[PDB]
Amino acid sequence: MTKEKISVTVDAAVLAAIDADARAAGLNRSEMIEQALRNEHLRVALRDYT
Amino acid sequence: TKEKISVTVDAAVLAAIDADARAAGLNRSEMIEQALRNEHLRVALRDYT
Amino acid sequence: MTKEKISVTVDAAVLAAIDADARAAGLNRSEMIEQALRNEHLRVALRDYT
Amino acid sequence: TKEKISVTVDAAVLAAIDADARAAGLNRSEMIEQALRNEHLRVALRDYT
Amino acid sequence: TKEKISVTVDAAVLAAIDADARAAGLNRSEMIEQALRNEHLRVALRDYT
Amino acid sequence: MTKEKISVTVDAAVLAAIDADARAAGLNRSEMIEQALRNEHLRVALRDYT
Amino acid sequence: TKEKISVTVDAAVLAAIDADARAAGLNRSEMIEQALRNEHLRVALRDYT
Amino acid sequence: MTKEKISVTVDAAVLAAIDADARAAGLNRSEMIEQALRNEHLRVALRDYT
Repeated sequence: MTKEKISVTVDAAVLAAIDADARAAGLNRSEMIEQALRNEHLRVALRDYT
Repeated sequence: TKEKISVTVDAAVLAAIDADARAAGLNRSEMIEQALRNEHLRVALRDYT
Repeated sequence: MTKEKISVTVDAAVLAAIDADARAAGLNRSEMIEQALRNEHLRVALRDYT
Repeated sequence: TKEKISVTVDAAVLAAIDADARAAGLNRSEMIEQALRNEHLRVALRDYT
Repeated sequence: TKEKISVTVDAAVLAAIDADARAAGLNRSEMIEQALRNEHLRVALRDYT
Repeated sequence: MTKEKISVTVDAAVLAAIDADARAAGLNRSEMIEQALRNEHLRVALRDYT
Repeated sequence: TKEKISVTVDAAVLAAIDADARAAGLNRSEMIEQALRNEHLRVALRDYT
Repeated sequence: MTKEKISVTVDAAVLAAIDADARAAGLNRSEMIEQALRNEHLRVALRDYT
């Protein structure tokens, strides 16, 4: 299960909110971002491929 | 206003998100922002009670 | 609704079978291949992103 | 035994399949073959009766 | 020109005909048409006289 | 001896001819189609598996 | 032609299948037959090898 | 984790096929039927609720 290190630019309020959610969930930032991306991919797949 | 950050993410998930971004006419940063804004809502979904 | 023309190499028996399914469905080859690809993407999303 | 063919497919679907192929360690032709083999089974799924 | 019909046939025979169709690059309806056209000839085979 | 009910599309002249054969043989349509399919499977087996 | 059998199945799955049957105008046995016929196709789905 | 014992009537050829799949998968009959029912519920949900 390999990983890539990437640089991204994100709205400061969006970032602060998901950082607060990461803390509540006991996740670090990269772990909560991965979770968000996995769920968003599923959102898009269910919307566009059903 | 916008912050540049460095994160480490699963390579397969990143390739999938890059393809979803292309379909949407977005770049990677925009698609990641879409995901993070929606995830703040999804983590609040609950079972009763 | 943009499309791309591509060249692909496919097993002849696999191709003949899905061409027969396309004929039964009233689809041309490209339409049936598109259907197969959409459904396969959903297969992979449900397997790996749930 | 293998046939080279030309087909025209939705660009968003192709990008999604390319990313699924990368995740699987496959090239485009192999992932397309996976999809076509499986679709021959899926079209036979039915409701009763 | 072509007629859509419902028929009830032995399940083992149907599975065999489906596999013969696949081998021939045909779908079920085409293989059934092959069989029905040929059976019109076979029923006319005779012993002397 | 289980059976399956199926929908198929057949050339009208081919169907009319085998219906006329069914009547001559005292068979209903499904019985004559089953006979045709059994004999065709044997045709293919003798051609391809001997 | 049809066999009567006794099986033990998760109660939540059974309730879900009962509701799907009602939606389809089927009884439990018919919806279970739909599922078993389709599952014989699904277990044959594969990744490229 | 609770289970229910039920009686059902199933086409003999359908049953024989899924019994053969159960053997190939190392499952008993009830385990393979449960798998079939879970996957069929998902089939119906994705078809009707997306």
